[PDB]
Amino acid sequence: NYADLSDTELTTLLRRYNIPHGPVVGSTRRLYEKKIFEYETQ
Amino acid sequence: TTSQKHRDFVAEPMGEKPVGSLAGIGEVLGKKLEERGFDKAYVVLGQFLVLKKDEDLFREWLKDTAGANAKQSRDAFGALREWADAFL
Amino acid sequence: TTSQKHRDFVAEPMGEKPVGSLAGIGEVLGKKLEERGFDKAYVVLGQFLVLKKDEDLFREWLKDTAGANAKQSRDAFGALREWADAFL
Repeated sequence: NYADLSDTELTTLLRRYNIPHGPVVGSTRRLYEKKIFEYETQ
Repeated sequence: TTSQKHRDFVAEPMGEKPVGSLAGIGEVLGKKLEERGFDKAYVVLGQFLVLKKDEDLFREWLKDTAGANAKQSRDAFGALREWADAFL
Repeated sequence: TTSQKHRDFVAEPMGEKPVGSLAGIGEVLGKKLEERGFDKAYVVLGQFLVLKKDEDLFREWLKDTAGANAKQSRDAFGALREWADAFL
């Protein structure tokens, strides 16, 4: 459940995984959570 | 009518143009973007900018938000990229 | 000065200007914005546009996410609003 992650913590996971990204904002949160999930499970 | 839409989009500041003004954003995609709250082309430009003009992020976001296929997303991205190189 | 930063920002396309060129974005705010991925002024412009240029929404977002105070968020909001009025 990525909802417990703050925007900073979500940004840190994207950086850790070297997943190209910009800011985590209301319009990008869903995208980055989906990308993190797909990368972790595949 | 993709090349006509692209040419007209990149020629001038977008102001209050609707999302359907973007190359690649046909009737199905435009209606879906407006239903999701991306009701003007500048709102989609905003999304392209918060995604740091990243093609892969933008195209992935558009496919997830409005169901765009590869061709539609490539065209919408190209129009926003060429517009931003000129006016931004 | 704040007036000079605002005047310089709204005078021309922002292109690749850093986030610190935005009026109201000093060393502290600029560093927090850079940590969030807002390296360039255009990334902040993107969020302003996704928020449909709404002052209350943009200012609440900047205050909560980057630690901006009322004056700083007003100065940054004002620079982006007047820039979009001139160029978008």
